[PDB]
Amino acid sequence: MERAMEQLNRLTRSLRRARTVELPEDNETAVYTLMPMVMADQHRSVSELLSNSKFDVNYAFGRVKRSLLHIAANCGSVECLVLLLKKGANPNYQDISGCTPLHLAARNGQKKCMSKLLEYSADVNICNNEGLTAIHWLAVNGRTELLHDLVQHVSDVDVEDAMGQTALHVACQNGHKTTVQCLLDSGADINRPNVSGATPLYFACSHGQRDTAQILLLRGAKYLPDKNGVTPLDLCVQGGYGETCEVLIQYHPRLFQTIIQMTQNEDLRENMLRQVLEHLSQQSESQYLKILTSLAEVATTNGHKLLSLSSNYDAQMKSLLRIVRMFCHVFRIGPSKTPRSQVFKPLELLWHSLDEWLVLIATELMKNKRDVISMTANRLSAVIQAFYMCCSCQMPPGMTSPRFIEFVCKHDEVLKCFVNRNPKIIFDHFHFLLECPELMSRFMHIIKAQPFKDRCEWFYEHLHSGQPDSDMVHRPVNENDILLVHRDSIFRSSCEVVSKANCAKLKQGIAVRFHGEEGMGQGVVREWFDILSNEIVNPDYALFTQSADGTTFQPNSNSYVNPDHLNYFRFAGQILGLALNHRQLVNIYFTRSFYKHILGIPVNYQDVASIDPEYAKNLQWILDNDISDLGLELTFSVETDVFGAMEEVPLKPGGGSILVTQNNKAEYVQLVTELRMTRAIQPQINAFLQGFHMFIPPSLIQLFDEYELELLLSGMPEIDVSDWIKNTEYTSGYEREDPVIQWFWEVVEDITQEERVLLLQFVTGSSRVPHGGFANIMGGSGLQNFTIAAVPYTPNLLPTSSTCINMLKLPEYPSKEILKDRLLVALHCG
Amino acid sequence: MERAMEQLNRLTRSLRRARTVELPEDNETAVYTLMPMVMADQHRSVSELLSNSKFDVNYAFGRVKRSLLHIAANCGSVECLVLLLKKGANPNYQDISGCTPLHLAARNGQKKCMSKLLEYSADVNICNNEGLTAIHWLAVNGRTELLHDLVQHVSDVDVEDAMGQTALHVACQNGHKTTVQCLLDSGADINRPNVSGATPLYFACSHGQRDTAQILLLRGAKYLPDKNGVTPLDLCVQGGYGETCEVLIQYHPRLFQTIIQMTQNEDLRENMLRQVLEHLSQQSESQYLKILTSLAEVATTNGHKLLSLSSNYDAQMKSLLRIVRMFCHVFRIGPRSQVFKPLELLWHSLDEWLVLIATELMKNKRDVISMTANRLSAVIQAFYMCCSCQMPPGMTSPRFIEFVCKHDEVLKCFVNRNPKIIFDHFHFLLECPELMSRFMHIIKAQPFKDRCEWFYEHLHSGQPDSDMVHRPVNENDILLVHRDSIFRSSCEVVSKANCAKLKQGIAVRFHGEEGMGQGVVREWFDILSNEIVNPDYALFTQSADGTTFQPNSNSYVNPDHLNYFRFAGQILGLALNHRQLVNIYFTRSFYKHILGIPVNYQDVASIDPEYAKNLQWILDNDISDLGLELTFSVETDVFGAMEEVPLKPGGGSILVTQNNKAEYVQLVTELRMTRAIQPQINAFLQGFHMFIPPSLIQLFDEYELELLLSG
Repeated sequence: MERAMEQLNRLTRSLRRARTVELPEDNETAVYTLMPMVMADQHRSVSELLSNSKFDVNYAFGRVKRSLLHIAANCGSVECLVLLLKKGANPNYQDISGCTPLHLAARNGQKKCMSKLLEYSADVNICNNEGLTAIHWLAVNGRTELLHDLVQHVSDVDVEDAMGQTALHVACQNGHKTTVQCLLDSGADINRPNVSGATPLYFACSHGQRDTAQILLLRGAKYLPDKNGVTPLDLCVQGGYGETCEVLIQYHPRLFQTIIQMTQNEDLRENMLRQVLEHLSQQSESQYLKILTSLAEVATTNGHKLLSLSSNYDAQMKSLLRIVRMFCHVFRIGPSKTPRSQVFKPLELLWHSLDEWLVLIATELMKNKRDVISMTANRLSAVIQAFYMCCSCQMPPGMTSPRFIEFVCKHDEVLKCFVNRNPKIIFDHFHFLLECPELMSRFMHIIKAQPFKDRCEWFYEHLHSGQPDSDMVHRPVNENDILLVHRDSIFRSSCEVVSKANCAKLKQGIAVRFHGEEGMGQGVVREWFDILSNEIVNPDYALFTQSADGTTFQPNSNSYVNPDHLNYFRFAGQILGLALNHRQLVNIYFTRSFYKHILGIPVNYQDVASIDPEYAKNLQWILDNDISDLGLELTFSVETDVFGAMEEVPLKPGGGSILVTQNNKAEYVQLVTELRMTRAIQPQINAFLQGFHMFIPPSLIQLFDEYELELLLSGMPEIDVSDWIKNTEYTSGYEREDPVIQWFWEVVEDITQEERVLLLQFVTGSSRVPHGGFANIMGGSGLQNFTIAAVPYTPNLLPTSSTCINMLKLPEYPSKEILKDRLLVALHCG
Repeated sequence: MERAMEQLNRLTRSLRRARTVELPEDNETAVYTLMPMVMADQHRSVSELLSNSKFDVNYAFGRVKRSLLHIAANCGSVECLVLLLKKGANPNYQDISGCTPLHLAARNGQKKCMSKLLEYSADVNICNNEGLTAIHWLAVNGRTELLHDLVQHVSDVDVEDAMGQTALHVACQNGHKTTVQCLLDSGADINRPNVSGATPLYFACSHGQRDTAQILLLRGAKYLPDKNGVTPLDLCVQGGYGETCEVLIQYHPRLFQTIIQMTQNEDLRENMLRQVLEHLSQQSESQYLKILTSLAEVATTNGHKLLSLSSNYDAQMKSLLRIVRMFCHVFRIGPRSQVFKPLELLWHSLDEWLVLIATELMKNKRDVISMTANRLSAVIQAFYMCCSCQMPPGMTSPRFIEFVCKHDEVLKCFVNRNPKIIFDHFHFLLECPELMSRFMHIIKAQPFKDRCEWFYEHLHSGQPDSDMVHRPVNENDILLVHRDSIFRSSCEVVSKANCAKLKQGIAVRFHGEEGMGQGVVREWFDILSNEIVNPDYALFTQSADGTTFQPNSNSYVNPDHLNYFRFAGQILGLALNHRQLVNIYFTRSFYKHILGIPVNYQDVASIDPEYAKNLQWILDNDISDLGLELTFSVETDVFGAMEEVPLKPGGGSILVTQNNKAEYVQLVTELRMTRAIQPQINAFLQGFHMFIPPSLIQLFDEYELELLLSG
């Protein structure tokens, strides 16, 4: 009967069990209606479809040109592909890249899908566009069980892809233990080379698969390099895998003597070759001592090479610097007692070579003294440099080695020759000198033999050296870098933010923002320094007080009233250090005493005269004439009143009744002045210097003078000598027509700008510059310009000045040249 | 040499005592050399030096031309004060700023310094250039003991400075209760007026010191405004001090009424007024209902005039919405319901004949009408919060539903005139399912271009600190994603992020590059859309046409599918939030699911036309046309397993309803289209509607949302 009944029951079974009626024969529409029942492996639906269909099962569709079987492999379905294959499906179909349905099933790791798919006469040698066959895809995810049955149906396990890598190479790259074992026992070559002639271990060490390599070596792997001749261990240290090196070194003990001799190479990173031999050193104490031992003769034989002055040195000293820096570091990290002395026996032969090397050179040079000298000095200086680091590693840091100090002293004169030749060597080769104040003082006079502004850029270079990315430009200003302060309590607010901040980031960059202000810039920080300069001179905080000079300041003795005075002192030191770090000037001038305290050199009688000239005048008399014949009451002790309380201060414990004579009056004067200057401010200056030292190391700043340090803080103000002369009064013995002042005014004119400020510091100590000219100079809060007094001339008599009244006493001289040298040595004696 | 023996003795004793005795005749040298002893209070040393000196103790020095007596007073020394004053120092000397040593002693709060200065006949009325005496500094420092000692020697306790302040006012400014107690005990004026009319109560309300106000009211203070008529209560309410208000409530029983009847002012903030009201609400339950009663007549008398008269539109309804929103807030902050019932009747009765008025509009229906509707809409809108105050939230009471449904025609007429009246006055329809849908089709008649612009305006509305004009790129807002694993990295960073951070701004960065800009965001959303459409992640599948995609059915095809489905909703919500098009393209049934309306058979035809073709054919026929076979139970196959579902719950159908196929076809389509993808739809929508609430997003149909997202 007509198809009305036939379509009625087909739609009846459609509404009853989601059954089909008919399938269109057009390829693109037929396939694009048959995903959903294959999504869940609906075997009942697809079985009914095969009953009534004329659609080929080998169709290409989509951007990848997959077949129906590829959906089954991807989805993990099993029943649909069984009936799809029964329809006549080809399991050797390929996608755009040649993807066999075996590969897609392998991509998802479907054990069941590949089992029946292979059972239907599927070729196993089909490869993708990149040459990856079936087993290559299984090696990416490393399913060993699916490898086991597949390789049983695969003729050759050494099939190479387009890149030339077998299944073993990629399996070793992924570091799967069971997969590489299964491939090797299936008949694969353990030492199969690639297109680049690389053993499978070449890729193993590149990725640092320690356990995979260990089986390969234990199974009979052969140590061979690549076609370029580079050993796998060379890439293994260049891969940074210490554990893989440990396996190689124990399997091949000859590599131990081989790894230590490539340390001379420079291409490999120093910090990355650090990790490889630290790991072997810490494996055991026996390995710890031999690695320290092995590097000892390596340094010994490398040092012998440096004794050949005719050979190249730039690469040699870098290798010597590399080894010795690493040599002491391994000793510092410690083993995994007496073995420290045991390893010193490999070290003692190193010293015996080193001490012998220089003494024959040093004796040769001193005989010559009694430019090839320049290069020879540089070479041994690195030896002298290497002479220190392994000296400093003998004991924990904190002191200089006495054995180092003894031997340096006995050749100090020879060492004094090298610093005489080139002052630039004291920083990089004599960096240890900064750690030894005792030797620093002896070489201080040599360093001061060149009072140049070159030292200014030296100090900035030394401070910025060793800091990563040490550039003061193009630094992003992050939110965390910005410090918020409030102008109502700017002095206290600035203390809080810097206390909670990080020193390293503040040294690298500066970012301070005032509350309620959005306009940011470097000028704001400059104004922040300026207002801070005006805050420290404000007596409200009671931290600094005006001197008798009237323009300089000294620490306040009664600063203990403020509870946070110590916190303010360290805060002041921190901000001044940051200003010096970032090359920011300060418009505040301080007394000579403050600069002497922070520099560390002791003060003298002239310092007392800067604040109390009357008392120093009495002290000047006592130090000139004899005191034993006078029979005064000098008993090395004084009775004083401090803070309204009576106190007796004996200058010597138990020596408070010993009469002071001419011989011992030098220390009597020094002690009483030191006690009066420093006792009332000793904790205050100690808190200030440590606050300044948290950002400026004491060793680096020690190379300056009191006048040099003030000049850096005060910048380089201009001096108009012609204007200064024309508006300066002249009285007190010397007339305006007296040639002596003309000589003095000519001397200040013809000297260098560096000498001009030095003369100004010597006569007054202040770098003041009035607005609009040099008229209207304030002396002791009163109107007073610079004046010169007249005194009789005696041999070895130098002029002296008092800044309180801007007066200087100048001995009578008959010529300008006599006046100049007397003034020049006076500047040198400042 | 000159006086050898005399100078030798001087030399030895000077060094033995560690300091010099003789002092040079230079004034500048003399003052600086004397500093190290004056701050040290070395009375014996300065006495010895002064006996051997011929200087003047009244010499002026320093920036302010201060004296030696000034330095000692600044450091707090006492004994050195006596020696200087006994040697001829003038205690009444003042600096260039008018500062006498009395002020410095007052500044340092030294009892010994001021007592000895008074003993040496020092004037107590000395003032600086600003006309401020030492009493001002003592009051600032809060030295009650020093004030009592000084006031015993001060004739005029009520002295006024340049500003007109007195010790009573300045102490109140500092908030010292002990100082004002001594001043009040001294007999000073309690209602002293300032040049602007300020009183001690004027500063009491400005600072809101509860203890000081209580003491001031205890002593018998008077209530009066200033010269400008500013009531002291105005400063107290503008200072937000509920503690002082409650104290003044006890003293003045009329204060609570006055502040409540002054609530209609517009100069004071919204949350600022709520703070004082709740402070005086939680003091006691009797006061809690008392103020609730008091605000009840204010609300009903404010709506009574809005019922009757017409005035400035913005001024009137804003005042009503101002008071009613705070009236319900204080109730929500906290037998309470029973006492609220009569308070309900004050505005419910007022609303009752508003219902009578709205009934007259239907009689009128069966432009001054528009303006009456605006006033009526606001009070009807305000009546919702009144009904919301009757019960806990989360539900819509049938009371206003009954009133609105019976009076919907005039509401429909004005909504047609002004569709935007729904957004503000009918903002309450977002929680009433019965009323959103009935007004849903009415607002659908508006053009799409007008509707979308309104939606964007209210998408960004109601968000505090919502700035869309060059928001700074914060460190936290920066999201780092790797190019190779952009899908995984973006999901991870979004999981650890917050909705509020990405709601306003957005920042995307990649490793090895510093790419930033709107294009980076556009390509980030584009690459995510391209990675989700194709089945590479096995999360979406192609449709019949091949250019459209639908979600994968089986759950856990991808292990992290639930995370991605939530993640997909998150990113698409952000794309809509920032108002840019996306290249995503889903099926029509996909938009039906995200909207809410049931999926028709046409969407089913988009996957398998033959299955829907049979369903639509039988829908147009009878039960058994041409001998058709029908069943009341259906069967579906999942994962090769055979399962049966008897259509309607409780068993198969037993009676013929709507050709016995209408609802049956609807049931089989819905069950087949959503039961297999129900859990994944919920995960997607949850991530999508958390950025845009469903009420504010369901106002568009499928076609309107498609155009705005795709373009």
